[PDB]
Amino acid sequence: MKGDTKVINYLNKLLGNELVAINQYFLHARMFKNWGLKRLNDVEYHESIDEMKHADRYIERILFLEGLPNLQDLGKLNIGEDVEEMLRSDLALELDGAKNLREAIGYADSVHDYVSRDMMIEILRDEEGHIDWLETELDLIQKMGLQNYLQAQIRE
Amino acid sequence: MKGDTKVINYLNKLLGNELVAINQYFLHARMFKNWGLKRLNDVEYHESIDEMKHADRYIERILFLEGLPNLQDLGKLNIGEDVEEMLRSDLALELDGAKNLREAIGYADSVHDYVSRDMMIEILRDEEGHIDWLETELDLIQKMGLQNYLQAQIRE
Amino acid sequence: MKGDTKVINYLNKLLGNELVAINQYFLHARMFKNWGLKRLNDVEYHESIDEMKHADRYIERILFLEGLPNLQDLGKLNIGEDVEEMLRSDLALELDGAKNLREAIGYADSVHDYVSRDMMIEILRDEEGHIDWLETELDLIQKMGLQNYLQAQIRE
Amino acid sequence: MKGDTKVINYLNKLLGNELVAINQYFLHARMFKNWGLKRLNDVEYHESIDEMKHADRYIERILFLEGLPNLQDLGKLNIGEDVEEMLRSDLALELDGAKNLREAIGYADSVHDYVSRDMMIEILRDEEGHIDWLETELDLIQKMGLQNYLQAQIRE
Amino acid sequence: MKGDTKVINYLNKLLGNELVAINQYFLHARMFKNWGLKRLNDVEYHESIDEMKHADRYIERILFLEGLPNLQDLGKLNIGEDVEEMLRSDLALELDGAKNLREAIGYADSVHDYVSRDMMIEILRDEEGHIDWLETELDLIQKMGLQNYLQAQIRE
Amino acid sequence: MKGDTKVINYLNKLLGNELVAINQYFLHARMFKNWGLKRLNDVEYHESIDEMKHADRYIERILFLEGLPNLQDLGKLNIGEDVEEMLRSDLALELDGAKNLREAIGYADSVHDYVSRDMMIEILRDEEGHIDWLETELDLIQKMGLQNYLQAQIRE
Amino acid sequence: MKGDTKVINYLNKLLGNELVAINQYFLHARMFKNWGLKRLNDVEYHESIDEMKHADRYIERILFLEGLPNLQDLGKLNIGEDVEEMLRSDLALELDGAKNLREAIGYADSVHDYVSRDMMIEILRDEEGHIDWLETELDLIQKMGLQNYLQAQIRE
Ligand code: HEM
Ligand code: HEM
Ligand code: HEM
Ligand code: HEM
Ligand SMILES: [Fe+2]
Ligand SMILES: [Fe+2]
Ligand SMILES: [Fe+2]
Ligand SMILES: [Fe+2]
Ligand SMILES: [Fe+2]
Ligand SMILES: [Fe+2]
Ligand SMILES: [Fe+2]
Ligand SMILES: [Fe+2]
Ligand SMILES: [Fe+2]
Ligand SMILES: [Fe+2]
Ligand SMILES: [Fe+2]
Ligand SMILES: [Fe+2]
Ligand SMILES: [Fe+2]
Ligand SMILES: [Fe+2]
Repeated sequence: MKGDTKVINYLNKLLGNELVAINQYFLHARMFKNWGLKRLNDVEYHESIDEMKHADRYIERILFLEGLPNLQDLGKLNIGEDVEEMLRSDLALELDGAKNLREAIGYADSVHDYVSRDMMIEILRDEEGHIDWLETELDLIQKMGLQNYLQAQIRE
Repeated sequence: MKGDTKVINYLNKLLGNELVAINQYFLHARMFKNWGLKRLNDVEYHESIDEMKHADRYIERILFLEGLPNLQDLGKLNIGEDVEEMLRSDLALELDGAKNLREAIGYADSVHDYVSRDMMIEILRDEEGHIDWLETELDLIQKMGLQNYLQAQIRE
Repeated sequence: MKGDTKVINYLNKLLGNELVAINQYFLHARMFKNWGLKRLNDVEYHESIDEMKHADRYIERILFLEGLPNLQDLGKLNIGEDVEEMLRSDLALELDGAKNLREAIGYADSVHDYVSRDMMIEILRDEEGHIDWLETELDLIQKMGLQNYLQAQIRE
Repeated sequence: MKGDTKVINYLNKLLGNELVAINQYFLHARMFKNWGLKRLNDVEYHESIDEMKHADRYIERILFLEGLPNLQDLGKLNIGEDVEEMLRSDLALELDGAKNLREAIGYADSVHDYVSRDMMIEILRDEEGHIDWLETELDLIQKMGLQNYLQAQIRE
Repeated sequence: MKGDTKVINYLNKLLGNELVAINQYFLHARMFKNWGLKRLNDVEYHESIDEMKHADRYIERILFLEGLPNLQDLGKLNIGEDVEEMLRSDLALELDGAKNLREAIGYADSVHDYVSRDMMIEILRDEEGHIDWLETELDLIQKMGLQNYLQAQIRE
Repeated sequence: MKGDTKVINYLNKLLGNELVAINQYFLHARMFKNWGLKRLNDVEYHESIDEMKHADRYIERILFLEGLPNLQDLGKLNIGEDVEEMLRSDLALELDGAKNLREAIGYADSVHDYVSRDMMIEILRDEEGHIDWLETELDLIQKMGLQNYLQAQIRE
Repeated sequence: MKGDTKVINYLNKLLGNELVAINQYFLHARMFKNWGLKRLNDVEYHESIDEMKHADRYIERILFLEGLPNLQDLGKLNIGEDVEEMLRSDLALELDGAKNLREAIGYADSVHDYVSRDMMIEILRDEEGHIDWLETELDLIQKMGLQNYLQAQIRE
């Protein structure tokens, strides 16, 4: 079915967000795993899979709407060198993605692409969960301190 | 069966206590859950259910004794902004409820409402358990310190 | 995540509706149970649980959006003294809640709070079911008469 | 296999009957369901499926006999506004269908289309069952009265 | 163990109440069964067993306290000739038994026979349940009318 | 609950679309089955059931909103005489239905009928799947040729 | 453990190959899926997972050897517009990756990084399998022709 061109660009832009998230989260995961922070590796790894599921949905949608998924361009990864910096970087990434999502959803509605919209709201709901998790973790670090926080990540 | 009027007022007053406890405990629970303090969310949530069971018992009793359960008036909730303050507030609530319970039990006995009395003693026994749990938690916070205490609530 | 302030007020107002519904439905339930109308006690009781689930969703959402859930203020309960009056009172309550819900949903959409919106539409769908059930019961009372209707509620 | 042309017209006419029955029964079903008359919704719904099975048999037969099933023309639905009127309308529909069936069966026999005939007799046997059920229900309404009859439909 | 003499007299008086209840309930049960009121036979029969359990408890207690259980004297049975009269008669019986129970419980407490007391409160709690059931049934008779009430007792 | 009149007309119009789809798909199915194209009979048959599920949803919704479902008027079926023509006709039908759906969804939103809207978006999502399937099949016919395509439909 | 710097660069380069393969294969997969070529979607999808497993191994290894995995730079994807072109593009990609792999393996051996070597030989063995599969598919296309080849991909 020929889709609205601007919806397709939005979908590709969103796809673009997912593919930075996929990599940044995956590297973070294995950084944590390396450091022995087993618990944070399990969670970030599973968020990486989450972003992959999202990318797949965009890809199938773009293809269905007869556009070209763009997996060629990769935005800026911001990796960071310690637990806090890296969680904080994932949070900024999620917050930017949510911003773009809110914009795309409004636009899909106004051209009547209600199923692209519905798919995007489901994704947003997931993003909002990722945001909840990062925010809580970052606060726990302050509340219990870094040393206690790290000890808490040792067993899955 | 027509009950003693003053027993009914006592039952309604006690019902009133349960309904503040229900709300205060439920909010506290989801405050803890939000903060990632998973363990305290499980316990307060289950105390919330406990207070609901109590309310139900009062309601069925009042109705049986042919009075009007009053779910309209809600006493003061005292929420508090951090773990200690909030546990401490639940403890004062429990202590006030126990006080009212002791009074009602004595009065039920003197008008021969032994089954209202028996029901109230069972509830009091539960309250006294809630009091035990709050007192222990509050002491643990001092003994192990706030940071260690918080780390201890992360996993259920 | 910091939410839109007006969405939070709406959420608290809706939460407020749920908490009157919870109490009014619960009392009605146990009034029916007392009268031996076993079937109406099962249904209203299960609607009470429904409204509790709703309240919980609002509470977690408000907390997530970083506002203060307000469980302190309780609107007017309208209890009523016989089956019809009481069903009819639940129906007016549901109709008012749906009205507020329609308003909040439109507003969430216009500030792009699509996940609050999505949650609210799911709740509205439940409310609309509660409305269907009340409307049908009230009509059955007229169609079959009050005596036959009551006999019909004796066994669950 | 090339069939007798007039058998095909009969088959299409009968198919036509089934397709009004399908719709009228389905709407009636969901009218009863809406009104809370759960028992009548189950039965009419299952008669709707029955008529669908019949239509399917006609369609496959027409196709086998190399004619064109006509699903384009739809006869008059007569819906009615209350339980009796609506049951009574289904009964007139069944009685008309049986009449057409008796005629087609006789004609199939005389051109030696014995398998069309055999299929039609099986269907007629079903119709005659639907007629039995409507007649009994209509009589029960008089014998027990409308109010008792309605109370009797509340549980499946 | 030698018990307080007056506690023993109370126990025998209460035993006396149970033995009228046993008979009156059993006859009522089989009267209902004869009349085809299957549901009321099941309930009254099970209340008969209940009163037997009570009598047994008194008998074992009296014997333990070294008194003589008196099964010789039987109070007045009041049977009645129709469903209402008979339910109403069971209710007056229960109300009289509860009165005697309240008196005995107070007295046991004041001579420190706390286990006799505890046993009596458990029994009272059962009586109060029997009272609830009779009161509800009697009200259902008025609310739904005698004919509908009787039809409602036909199947267990 | 009294619904918006124009939503009801839309619902009836959409219901109208479903009922042509139901018939056209069912006939197509049994045409394919007759021709031995077993695979296409399974799929179109299951799309027929899909459209039935849709019709049912409209019917229950209209009834709930207190309007009259219209199963009397049947739009134009366009049957076609060979596989391609017939698939292509189903595709035009789906495309027209999606158009009407997009319009109704926008309108439901603006009168705040969010649950009708939610139901319509779910249906649209299904339609969009039916469109995907038809488009793919039509392209496969060109890519692999008609003869290979037909051989491919012989086994389910 | 501090690794040899040049082994780390090789590992990152190889990682780089895997990440183009991951995307190109994933898009190809969903392109085939869209076109209904179900069989080719299953295989390319599973090759995508394969390349992901490879990337993960590089990432964990680089991290272990204390270097920085580079997921930021993405080489050229070459997508192509039809089945042959796209398979042929995957084959060129695999052939280039194998070339780099052969070079890295020889170099790891000469600095005594035998476990990086062992890991690389296992990966190479997988690549060589991917190459086998592409080569066979491309030949099947010529041997059986494009139309027969496409029909052959319709069912998984
Ligand atoms: C105020 C008077 C209330 C009464 C009398 C009441 C009564 C009850 C009862 C009897 C239960 C079942 C307990 C059991 O058998 O395990 C229950 C469950 C529950 N209640 Fe309430 N309730 C009240 C208010 C609330 C409130 C304000 C909330 C907060 C949202 C709430 C949340 C819940 C939840 C989440 C469940 C369990 C549902 C599940 O299975 O997931 N209740 N309630
Ligand atoms: C036009 C209004 C119709 C409505 C609202 C309707 C509704 C339904 C529904 C709800 C089902 C059950 C779906 C499920 O749970 O699997 C069903 C089944 C079915 N329908 Fe229809 N239907 C309609 C017309 C037709 C027509 C014209 C035919 C053609 C003969 C047909 C053929 C069938 C068949 C063969 C089944 C499966 C029954 C079985 O299990 O054997 N329907 N229908
Ligand atoms: C005088 C008229 C009475 C009648 C017609 C009667 C009838 C019955 C019947 C039919 C059973 C059930 C038998 C079975 O199926 O196993 C039963 C059980 C029993 N009866 Fe009686 N009974 C009478 C008096 C009493 C008395 C005075 C006592 C002394 C306390 C007594 C004690 C019991 C006990 C302990 C059971 C067993 C219940 C259980 O399963 O726990 N009954 N009775
Ligand atoms: C960038 C585009 C990518 C897409 C669209 C994608 C897609 C997927 C999907 C759909 C799954 C299976 C999830 C399910 O069960 O449904 C998966 C699994 C997986 N992915 Fe990705 N992926 C991508 C990139 C990556 C990257 C860069 C890595 C890093 C090495 C990676 C690592 C993994 C791993 C380790 C698994 C699971 C393997 C297992 O342990 O069973 N993926 N991917
Ligand atoms: Fe995402
Ligand atoms: Fe995310
Ligand atoms: Fe309590
Ligand atoms: Fe308590
Ligand atoms: Fe609600
Ligand atoms: Fe509600
Ligand atoms: Fe039929
Ligand atoms: Fe029929
Ligand atoms: Fe007793
Ligand atoms: Fe008793
Ligand atoms: Fe449809
Ligand atoms: Fe469709
Ligand atoms: Fe690879
Ligand atoms: Fe490879």
